[PDB]
Amino acid sequence: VVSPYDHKYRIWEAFLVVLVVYTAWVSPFEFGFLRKPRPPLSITDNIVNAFFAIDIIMTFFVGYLDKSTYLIVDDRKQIAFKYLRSWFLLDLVSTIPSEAAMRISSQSYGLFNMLRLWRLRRVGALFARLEKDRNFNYFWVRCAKLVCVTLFAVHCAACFYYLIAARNSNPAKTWIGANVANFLEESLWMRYVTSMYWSITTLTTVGYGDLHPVNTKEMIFDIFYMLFNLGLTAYLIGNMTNLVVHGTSRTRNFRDTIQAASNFAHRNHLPPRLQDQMLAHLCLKYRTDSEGLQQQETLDALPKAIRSSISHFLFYSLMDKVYLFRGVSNALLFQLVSEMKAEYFPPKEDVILQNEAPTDFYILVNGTADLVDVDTGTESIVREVKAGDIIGEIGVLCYRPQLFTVRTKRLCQLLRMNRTTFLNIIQANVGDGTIIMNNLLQHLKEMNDPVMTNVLLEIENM
Amino acid sequence: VVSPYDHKYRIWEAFLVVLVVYTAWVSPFEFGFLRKPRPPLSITDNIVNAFFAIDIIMTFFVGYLDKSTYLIVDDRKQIAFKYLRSWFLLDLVSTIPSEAAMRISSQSYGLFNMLRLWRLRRVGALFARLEKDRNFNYFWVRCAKLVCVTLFAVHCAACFYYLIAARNSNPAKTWIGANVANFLEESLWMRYVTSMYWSITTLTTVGYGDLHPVNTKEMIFDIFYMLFNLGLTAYLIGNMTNLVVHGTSRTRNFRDTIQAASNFAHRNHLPPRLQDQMLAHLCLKYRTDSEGLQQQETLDALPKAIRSSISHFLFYSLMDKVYLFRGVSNALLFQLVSEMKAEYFPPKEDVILQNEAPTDFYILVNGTADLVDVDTGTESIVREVKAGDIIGEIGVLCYRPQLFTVRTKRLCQLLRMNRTTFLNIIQANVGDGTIIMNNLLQHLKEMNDPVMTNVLLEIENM
Amino acid sequence: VVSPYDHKYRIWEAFLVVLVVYTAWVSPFEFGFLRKPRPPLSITDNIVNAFFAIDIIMTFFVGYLDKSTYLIVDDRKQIAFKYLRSWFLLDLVSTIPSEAAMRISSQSYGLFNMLRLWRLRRVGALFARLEKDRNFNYFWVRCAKLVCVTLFAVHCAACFYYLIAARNSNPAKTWIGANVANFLEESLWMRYVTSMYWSITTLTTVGYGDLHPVNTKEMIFDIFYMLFNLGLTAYLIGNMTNLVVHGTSRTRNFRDTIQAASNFAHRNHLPPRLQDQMLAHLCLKYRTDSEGLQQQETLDALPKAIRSSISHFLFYSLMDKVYLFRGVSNALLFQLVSEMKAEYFPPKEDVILQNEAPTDFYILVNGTADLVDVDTGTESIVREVKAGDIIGEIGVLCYRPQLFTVRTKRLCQLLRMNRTTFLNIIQANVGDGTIIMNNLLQHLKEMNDPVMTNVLLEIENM
Amino acid sequence: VVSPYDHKYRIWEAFLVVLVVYTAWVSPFEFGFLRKPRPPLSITDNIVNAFFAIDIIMTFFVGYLDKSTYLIVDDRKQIAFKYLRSWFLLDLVSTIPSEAAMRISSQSYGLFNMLRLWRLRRVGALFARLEKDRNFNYFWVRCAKLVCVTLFAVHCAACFYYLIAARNSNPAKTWIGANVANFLEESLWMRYVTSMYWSITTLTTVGYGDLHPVNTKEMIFDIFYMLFNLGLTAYLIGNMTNLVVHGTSRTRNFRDTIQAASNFAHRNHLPPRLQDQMLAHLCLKYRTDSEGLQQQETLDALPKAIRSSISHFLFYSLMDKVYLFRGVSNALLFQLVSEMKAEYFPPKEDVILQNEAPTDFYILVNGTADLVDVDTGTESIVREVKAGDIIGEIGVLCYRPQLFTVRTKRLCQLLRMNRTTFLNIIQANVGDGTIIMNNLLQHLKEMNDPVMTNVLLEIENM
Repeated sequence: VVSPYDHKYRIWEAFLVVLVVYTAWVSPFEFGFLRKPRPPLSITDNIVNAFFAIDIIMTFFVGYLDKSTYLIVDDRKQIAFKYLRSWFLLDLVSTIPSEAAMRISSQSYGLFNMLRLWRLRRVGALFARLEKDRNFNYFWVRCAKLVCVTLFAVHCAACFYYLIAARNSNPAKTWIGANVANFLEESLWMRYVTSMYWSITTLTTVGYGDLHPVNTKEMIFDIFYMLFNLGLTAYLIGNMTNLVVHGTSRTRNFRDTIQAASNFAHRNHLPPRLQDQMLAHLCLKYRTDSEGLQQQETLDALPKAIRSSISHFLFYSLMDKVYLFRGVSNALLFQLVSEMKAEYFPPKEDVILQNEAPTDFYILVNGTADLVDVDTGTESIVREVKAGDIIGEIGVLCYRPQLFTVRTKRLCQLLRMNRTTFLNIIQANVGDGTIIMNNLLQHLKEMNDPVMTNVLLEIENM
Repeated sequence: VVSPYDHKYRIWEAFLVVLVVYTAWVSPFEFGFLRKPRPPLSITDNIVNAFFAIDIIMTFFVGYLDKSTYLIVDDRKQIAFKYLRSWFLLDLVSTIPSEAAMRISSQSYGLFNMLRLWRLRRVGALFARLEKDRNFNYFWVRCAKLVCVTLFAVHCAACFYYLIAARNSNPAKTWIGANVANFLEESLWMRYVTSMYWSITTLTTVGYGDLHPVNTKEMIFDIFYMLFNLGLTAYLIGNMTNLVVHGTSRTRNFRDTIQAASNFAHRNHLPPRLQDQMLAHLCLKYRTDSEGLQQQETLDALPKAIRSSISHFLFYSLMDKVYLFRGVSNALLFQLVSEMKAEYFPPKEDVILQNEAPTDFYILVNGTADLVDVDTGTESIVREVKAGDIIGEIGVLCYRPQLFTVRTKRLCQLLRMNRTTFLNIIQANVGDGTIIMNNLLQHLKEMNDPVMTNVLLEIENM
Repeated sequence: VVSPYDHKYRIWEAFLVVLVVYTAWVSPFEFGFLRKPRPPLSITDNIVNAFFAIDIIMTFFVGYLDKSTYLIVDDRKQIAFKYLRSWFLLDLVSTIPSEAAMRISSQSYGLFNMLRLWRLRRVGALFARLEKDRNFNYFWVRCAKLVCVTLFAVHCAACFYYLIAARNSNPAKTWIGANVANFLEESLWMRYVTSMYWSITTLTTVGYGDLHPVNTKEMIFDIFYMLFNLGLTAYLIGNMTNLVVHGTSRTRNFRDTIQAASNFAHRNHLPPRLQDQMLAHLCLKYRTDSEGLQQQETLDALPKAIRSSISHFLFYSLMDKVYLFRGVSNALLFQLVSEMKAEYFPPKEDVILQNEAPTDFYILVNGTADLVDVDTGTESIVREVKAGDIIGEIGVLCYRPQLFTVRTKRLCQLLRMNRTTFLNIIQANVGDGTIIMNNLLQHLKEMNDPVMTNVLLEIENM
Repeated sequence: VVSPYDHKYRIWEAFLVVLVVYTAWVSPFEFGFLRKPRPPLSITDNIVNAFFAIDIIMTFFVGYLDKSTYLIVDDRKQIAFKYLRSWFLLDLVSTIPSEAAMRISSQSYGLFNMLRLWRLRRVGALFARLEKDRNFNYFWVRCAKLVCVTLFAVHCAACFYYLIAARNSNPAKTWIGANVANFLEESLWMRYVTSMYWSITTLTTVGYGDLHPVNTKEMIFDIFYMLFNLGLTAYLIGNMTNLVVHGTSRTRNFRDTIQAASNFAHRNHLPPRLQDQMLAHLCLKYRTDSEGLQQQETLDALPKAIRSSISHFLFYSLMDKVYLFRGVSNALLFQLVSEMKAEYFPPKEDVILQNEAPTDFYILVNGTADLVDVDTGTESIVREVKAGDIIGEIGVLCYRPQLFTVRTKRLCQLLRMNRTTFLNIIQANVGDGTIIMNNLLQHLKEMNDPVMTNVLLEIENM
């Protein structure tokens, strides 16, 4: 019994697609270039016939994945009936050797050799898989699919066109017979290289003009091949345009955003400190790829029982190490952890201005900042904060404008919390506002500062 | 009076467009290769003209979808006024046979045969109709339109360039007279194949170099035809590029989403159960085409009197089979059914965590989940729920944090109901939360558990 | 002062761009094909120089629309300062006749004739203006710009390459002397046609291979011209791709929406009346181009002082001619008019379901609809409403759920008013709720209906 | 220690990329066209190798910007470990002169010279830098990168194909020996020009047909080179298409908006004053490039501690120069300044209608507007307001419909302020509402709208 997702089974898959690439080269070559068996190739041909014999002896069962349950179905019957519904005679007769066919019909040599190209469904499913896969980048996958179909079309056309040249009385006034007088006397590698040269030169529309059609059957095949090439080249340029437009869109929108904001700052004559705070923020929003750019861009599309657990993994020790949440509850901790906004901040940037409306408070993870107070125009720092300290809580828990300006003097990470979101959580778990006010004003009674807020809040209650 | 949207009438339209394809090949061929009528085509010309005369009779009773009413005007007068004011004269004069034209003037055979190309308006209307259809895929419709206009332009150019070769004294020092010494003695099929070969080799810009202009009239025509081909080839690449970019947008955005989120999970070093819950949800959000991905993309655009009846069709027996809604009303059932959000979930995923904020409850359709409680790290299941049961209703009807973690274990389907949305509904039908509390607390006393929720319930009531 | 936006002045501009097209042909032809003045062109050159001297006089009194005021500046000095600082010297030296140039030196004929290509700034400004216009579609504007730059590049390269063939001792063993040895005896039109034929054949990359370079200077020019052609062809395909991708996007997204919703309805097995109600609404949302589709899509971006007066112009007679607003106010009329949502509806579609939540009510503009009441599965129509009547108000002015079901039976236009939006307006102009209730309960006892609310709300009032 | 962001060091970078452009031309030319050392290039080779040896010495002490801190590491050890672990061996071996190679082996001259192309990492990093830079436009950066890779690939193929021509017995029956009889007896410049002509003619797919392959090794190289040119040509067209679609998107969406609004206004038969108010506003919403269009397009994405200071810089003198804010507070001024939405208005446009809902009020920055009042259909101005004065405050501070209609008459700039946003600020700073009412009614009593405003307004108050 063999199930998928098996590392003994994917070896078998990759070995089969290598044999498919073998057949993709060989079957047109036998169709267009060979009448006789020529055992220097035909021995290897019968050998890979034996490989496909042991292949079809092995292939009778493997489990699959059904939809609407997404479970693995392996039950030792229906596992071979389903596989023998569709193509069993095809790859069955695909293994009959050429000696058998010449014993049957000694004119359908290459005609029966051509039949083996059902095997290319493996390559099709492989490319569908790799597009569905997330390990290999989309660029090289689409590029490889294009080069495979291009080389296959070139090879098939060179084989068919040499077939048209050979299967003709009067070898002169054929397309190879027009300039090369005696090509049946020259080698097989030479004739294949000349036919592939013709096919490449025709497909890419270079067309030097040696090796051109002379009679009518060559003209008809060349008309349909050039219509095919026109469609194929349009398909290639379309895929390459898609592939470039996807690949350079993020940098494009980033540059347009930067250009618009810097153009705004110049026509309004902003101070340059404000100007490069703007550009520092808008630059750091970009190159935090999969830290803070993809964070709010992908965590939004999660069903909120997942990103609550993501927030519980990344930030839960930090909410046990802040003074305002000492012994409040355990339900309140998970709920406050579940609704933070982890944000980055480049160095030398104010994150709370003085006399703001009270709306947010922040909790550091890393980096440092300074509390900056102004008196009559001179900026004086007050107190540097450390990674793990809450800032902005004075006035948000109250209803007062903010007291100090907070400038991140290094690269930092803060956790924003909106005020009405903070209150709507602590309107629930009633009686826990008491412990929040208690471990606030027992922290405000500390620090030995000239407490004007402490005397104002006690009258503010009653 | 024949109506449109009719199965007897569409067959007549399709037979007409088959005759239009006939005329599109034959008329440039007559203009380029023929002087006589040559009755082996004149008979078929008069047959096709007879069918077009039958259709120009038949069109006097066929209704039309008029705008501003979107009804069908079918009244045997003003249904001919619209026809005679639009294009009656041109498909009148397209129907006239050519023996009358040679009876008038023995010069205007080809110039009158070229006038039958007014019939291509049917092809244009057909392609517009097929692009407006939802049955035939847009890809091959655009591909068919491009190949038809390409083949028609190649055919017209081949016939015109052969005409420039023909109506010229000294057949030598023409383009076919340059290499083929005696082309007037060789057959008509040979000359048509050679002109198609020239026109293809020029349009695809292969240009082998034989069959080139040698005098000035051929150079002028070839200049204008190469300019037309430049515009046409750019048009084909533009259409194929559009057709590729629209075809591979969904897979592209899905892959970018998966890449960004898996890139997020690696830098933050999440536990792998969390990591493949994330990837399982983001994968299942894709391949629910026309069940869940198209659901909240198309239902939101509907004017809410439609999606309410869609929700009434799919999920109305289910809300009669839950304990919490027994005999409340019939108005409340329709209102709650109207505002459920059906969502899919891959197996092995938490959908409600323990100690969450009480915001949602869910109703199964299919699949099962498990209530999971943690005490000291060890997590045991409590009560597996069945398809058709409600989870999360405790604490939403109350105001308490959630009690158990709900982990799915099959491909489930849940119906989310928001809390404030739920309370805004039961304020209407006021006095019918009495039955809700009644069949809650009577249900809470059915199973054996701590019924301390009834203790906090009654002190909260009175 | 001659103003812009002037019909006496635009005709002068159009005549000037006709003269610029003349110069763009003639100046490279004189540079490459001529040495003498040759009066059949010299007369016309001096005429065109006279017209450009007339315009370089006329440009001293013509107003300009400056920025930061968007007002026409007309001052007769500083209207010449702006002109002299911009391009007065270059179109001065473009205007000088060439007989003075041969008076200076008998070598600088063509090199001075090429300097007249400064006049193409008029063409550039013209194409910028026509892109900023809304009367000429963007498609053919971009197409005309592309064919102009392409024809001009072809023409200049043909002239330069004939010049390289001409200015050469041993005229044989040049590119034109390779096949036509006596090319200096054959006509000027013939040599211009063969040069244009070469130049088209190189630019399209057809490249027949006759008329190819034979010495080193021709090879160097041909390398640079083919690099230019590579860039130019990529530019042309890029413009045509932009022009196709924009032009086929609305139909594309409409088709994708139809495909997704019809796919959704199939796998959920909805009843077909529901299914074609969905398709009728989704179709009618599309083909109301600039009636209802562009209405919500463009009125949203307006600053709400404009669309209020748009709503006031379209629908103000209707709110006077409805019974519920008889003698209410005039401020409340303007405010309710300003916040309606005019919406179209296809025939055979329910717009309000029975037992809905009371959220909206509607007012007909045109079209007809029917009330539908059901009790035991039988749909009985109650009362057809006429174009200009309000439906849905019984329950929104009250708080009860809806009482009937309204199916549109023609192409209708309704005006939606949301309930919470309706109540926020009637708080202002207080006391007008009394007259709304008054002409509501006065309206219940109008037809002497078997009422079941007329006493049920007067007990709520009294 | 040397730092980046330094003008002594960037000049060294530019001089190195000049020497890289030198080596990119010279190394394939030596590989293809030279066997000898030939001191007229060998001297310059040793000079350029000396400069790269100076740079590989100099690079041990130059600071780098590490991630996760965005600071400059400068420590004189581990700043060399990073350099030794990245690419030290490759630009070591690129520096070695070729006389050492001919001391080793007198056949490995060009085979060693081709290894000097490791220096192109300088060019690649330069293009990455210039795309990330915001001073040079993205258009010509991508265009220059494309022409550099195109000319380099052409140059390499020309050198390799001449190498296949040269290293061959029987110089006749090569590709250059086919038409040129004795190419070894002709100049070096001639052979380089002919090889470059072949390589351009093959890459652009013109392909005249002279200079075509005649033996098998040339056919194999030409097959791989035409496949490469197919890939590169699709890549160039894709890049130019990306570049054009991004370059003309703003004008495209603007034109589509203008088209939809003008088409809406025509099918609904609006009065033309309303119609060109619509088009005036929608035009002005475009050509405020980085004044009003990019203003709310970029300030929205800012973390609101930045744009609060932007609003504080641009608009803070104005809030001290308005009568309603005389001595109110100092925190309230910063909060009100922080939440103003500045807009532009084209001339002759109503910005507030009479009998609107009281929702907004506006403060002029620059420009003049008028007040328009209707009596029975005749409208005239009442009072012109000048830049710096507030309009619409009467009735927003109250709860009354508006009193006048405010029409602009120049390019104006107003500051919108929402009513509920205004009240949610003045609920904070309590007691400052008293001074707002006080300096309103002292302004209302002074400004003689004669009696009925001050009297009826005080009836609401007391």
